[PDB]
Amino acid sequence: ISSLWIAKTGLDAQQTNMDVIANNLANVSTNGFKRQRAVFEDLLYQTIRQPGAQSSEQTTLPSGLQIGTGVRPVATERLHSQGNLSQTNNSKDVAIKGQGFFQVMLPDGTSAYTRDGSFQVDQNGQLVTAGGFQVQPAITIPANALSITIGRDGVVSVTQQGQAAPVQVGQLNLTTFMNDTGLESIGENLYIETQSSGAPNESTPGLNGAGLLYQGYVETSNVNVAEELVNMIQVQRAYEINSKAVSTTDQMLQKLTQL
Amino acid sequence: MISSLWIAKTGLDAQQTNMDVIANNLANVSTNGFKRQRAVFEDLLYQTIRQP
Amino acid sequence: ISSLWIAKTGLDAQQTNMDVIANNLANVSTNGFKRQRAVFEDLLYQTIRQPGPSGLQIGTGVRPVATERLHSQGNLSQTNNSKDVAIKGQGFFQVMLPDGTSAYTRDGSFQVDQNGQLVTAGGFQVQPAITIPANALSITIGRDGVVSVTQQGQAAPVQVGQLNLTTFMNDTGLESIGENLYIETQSSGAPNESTPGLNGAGLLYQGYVETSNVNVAEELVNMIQVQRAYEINSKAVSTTDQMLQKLTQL
Amino acid sequence: MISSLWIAKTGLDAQQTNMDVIANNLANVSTNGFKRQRAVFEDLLYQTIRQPGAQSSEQTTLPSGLQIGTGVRPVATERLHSQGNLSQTNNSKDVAIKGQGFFQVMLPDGTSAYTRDGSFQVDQNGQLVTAGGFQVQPAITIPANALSITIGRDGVVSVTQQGQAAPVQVGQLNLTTFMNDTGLESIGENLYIETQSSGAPNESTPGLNGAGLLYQGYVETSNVNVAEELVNMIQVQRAYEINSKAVSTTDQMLQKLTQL
Amino acid sequence: VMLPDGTSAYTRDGSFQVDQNGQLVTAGGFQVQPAITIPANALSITIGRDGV
Amino acid sequence: NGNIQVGPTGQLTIQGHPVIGEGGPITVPEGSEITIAADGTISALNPGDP
Repeated sequence: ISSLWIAKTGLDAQQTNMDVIANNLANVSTNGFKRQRAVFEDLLYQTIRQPGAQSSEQTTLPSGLQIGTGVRPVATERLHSQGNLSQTNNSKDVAIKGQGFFQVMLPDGTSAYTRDGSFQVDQNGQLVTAGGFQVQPAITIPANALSITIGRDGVVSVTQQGQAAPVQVGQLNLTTFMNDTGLESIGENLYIETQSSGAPNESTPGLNGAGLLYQGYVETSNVNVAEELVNMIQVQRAYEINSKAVSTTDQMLQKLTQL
Repeated sequence: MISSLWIAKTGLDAQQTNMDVIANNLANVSTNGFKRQRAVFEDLLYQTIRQP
Repeated sequence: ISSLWIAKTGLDAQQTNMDVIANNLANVSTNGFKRQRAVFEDLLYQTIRQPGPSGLQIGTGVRPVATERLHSQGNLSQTNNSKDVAIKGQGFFQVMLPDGTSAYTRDGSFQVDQNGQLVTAGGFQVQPAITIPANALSITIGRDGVVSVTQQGQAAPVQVGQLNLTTFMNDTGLESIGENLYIETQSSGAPNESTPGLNGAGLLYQGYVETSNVNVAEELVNMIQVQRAYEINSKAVSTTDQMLQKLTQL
Repeated sequence: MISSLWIAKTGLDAQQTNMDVIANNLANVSTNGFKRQRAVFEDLLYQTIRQPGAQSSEQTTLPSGLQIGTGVRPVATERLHSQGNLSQTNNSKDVAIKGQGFFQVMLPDGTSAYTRDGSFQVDQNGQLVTAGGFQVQPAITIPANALSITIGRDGVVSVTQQGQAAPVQVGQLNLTTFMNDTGLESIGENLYIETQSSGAPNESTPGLNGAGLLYQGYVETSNVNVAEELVNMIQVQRAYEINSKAVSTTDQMLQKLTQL
Repeated sequence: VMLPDGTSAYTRDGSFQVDQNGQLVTAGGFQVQPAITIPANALSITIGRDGV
Repeated sequence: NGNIQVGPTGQLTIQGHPVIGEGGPITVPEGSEITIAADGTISALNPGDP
């Protein structure tokens, strides 16, 4: 019967809503995470009487008979707002303030883009991210380093013992996209470009609408904890209501069959 | 046995590991030549219903 | 004599649907299980010509034509074990049956036999034959198939084997046997083996195990629907029996 | 009769076994040197009505045949052989073991068992025995006039006297290593015995050939994560309820067919 | 759908699979006449609102 | 009468009489499982064979 096939879609929509809520609440402490919200959509409609049909020679129907089919989760989106900064007092932690993504060379040869800035140096001195992947501009740090300085410009400078001025080792460019909401979000806290996302535009920080870089800070996730509790209350109550609808349809059919 | 349950389980495990490293740092606060620890998390795989 | 067999086919179809629903609900915790859905289609139509547009086609029952597995991606559960492996994307581990043939699996839960090889829970050994040595201080499986074991007194870990995985151009056609194993058929394409992360192969996560893609709410709604359909379809048999008895009374 | 009834019965039995494993893990949460265990499931055979890949017609094949399931069964259980947390008891005759290995004890009937619970006493004869009376295989014998007992990281046990300053060596507390620790057969009182799955045990001194060290005065705690156990309890309860509902639905439809 | 006899039969049920060549077929082996070919090593298959 | 039967020597036969196709009556492998296509093709699978 139709009502069962409608309430089933309702239940599935509520389940997906609960899933995205739980995913947002799970990695509340993941640095550089963007909250996700789901947008639903009603399904097709069955038109029994066509609205606007000639009801007589003069009058016409004001609104015909249409019956809904259910709801369908059309999409989900990520809010690219600015999360709060947290201080870690680590010389190699970079927080991006504004817009942009660090470019990373994946082992296969492709390129990914990420926002979580927390870097180390491998045995060869190259600057890599937590996970082994290396930053694309290939910032190399000598073995005789005393400190690492990353100014808001994006230029990485290193000091050596018995020297007057530090020696620049490279520039830490960053890429911005026309539409960062369209980036395909692979695991390991990485995004890759798609057709919906524009072609990457690489630039130095602080120019052409790019963000700035702060050294020693990490960008926290922009997950609003208070909103999740009320969202959970709403999701649970909606699920209970749809369950009651299914129960009513079942009772109706059970009465019908034993006729 | 629903996806939300497993997601919440992973979140609980992550918070437990965070508390573990916090307690470890607090325990040996008076140990000579000791360096603190900080855990870094990443999100797991994403399953795509409609391709972006 | 007329609607009895049509209603019998309907009852049988609903029974088969209930069977697949119950089978899906049974292994809600089996690792790497893929849910199945059955599809039906009506049988041949008989036609009665008009004397001398024509029409008047009287149908008959329905039969189940196929059942398909939704080869989707399941959620990952954490076990902390150092030998459990989970697939990220598409691909099957290749295992060898003791007979000599080859099977393929999604369930990553590996152990080590007395000889140091890598086997699945049941004794079947992974075909590339990873041979973990003794005194293995720790074993790590990365994104690729490289399995590295660290040994005491050794700075650089020694690579002990490569864990390739196979992919098919049609995985829905794989024949299913017990203990989470698949055997290639004619419908399924010839297997192609590749390193993880290349040519459409997935990645390998260490310490995680793939869950099953079973939606309990969908199963409950289908259960209500199939029970009501069966209960209604019994009425056709009841009414046909009553009218046939009334006919034969005179 | 109806296959779905037996399928749901198998599901209920699997959930019952899972709950039994969870309850066993929770019961001995305070047992020293206990390893949590996880059950692994698998599905039974499949009834194939139409053979996949068969010729649907000329120059065409069936994309996927008709196969119906039969149920599930638990295939095996695996113990997570990882390192537990150490807790201090200040007692000088308790040793925890760091890394891999098992202490070897001699069962009274003459066989040998391998344990990991380190908390020993001294019998009336002066031998070092486990909590339960089984004597440790290397046969450590402590003399009478003992002030303090020192068990080093490398497994050499010595005892101090009153007169002479230098402590006297008493024995070596070497430990055994296996190819497959998970394959050991488990019995009561925290004991494991060698099976065919686990390779032949090889003894070694602690700290060599990948064998762990000894910490005197500490006991290894069970590696049970209660937070996981509670969520697993919720999961198994819900799955049991779902399977019971399936049984009820099958009974209802069978009754309706009967009333015909 | 292209029948084995060579004639064309028209259907409404949407449930499609792929055979050993990647050709799009119905559940039963019959091929869709436009003969959409899905290559191997394909990450995802999308069927948009139109017939693309 | 579509109730096809197979004898001990792989002889396809409806009740009493053998079934014929191209040429004489058709014979199949000794104990292979038989699948009937939608156009009359007979697929034979020897048991145990992949």
